[PDB]
Amino acid sequence: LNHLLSVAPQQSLVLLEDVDAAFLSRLTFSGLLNALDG
Amino acid sequence: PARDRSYAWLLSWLTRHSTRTQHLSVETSYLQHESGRISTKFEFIPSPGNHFI
Repeated sequence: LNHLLSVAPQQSLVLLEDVDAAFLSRLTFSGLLNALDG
Repeated sequence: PARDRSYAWLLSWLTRHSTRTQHLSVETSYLQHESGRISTKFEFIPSPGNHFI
């Protein structure tokens, strides 16, 4: 997830739906938010 | 010569120093970025012939 979010194309939006599923629970809850702050 | 990179630099310097050049050519920078984003800009360059500065 961190690699995909870091290599996103320029001038492009990123959409992550169903964010509740990963947070409720490969799968991680704090890993995604840690990767976001990277 | 046109092969050397100083050609474009000298032409840009000329088109800046001599703002009122009656004879000139046009160079268009066109780039279509991904997601269909088009960037255009007109750079004006001295025309072939004789010019005095």
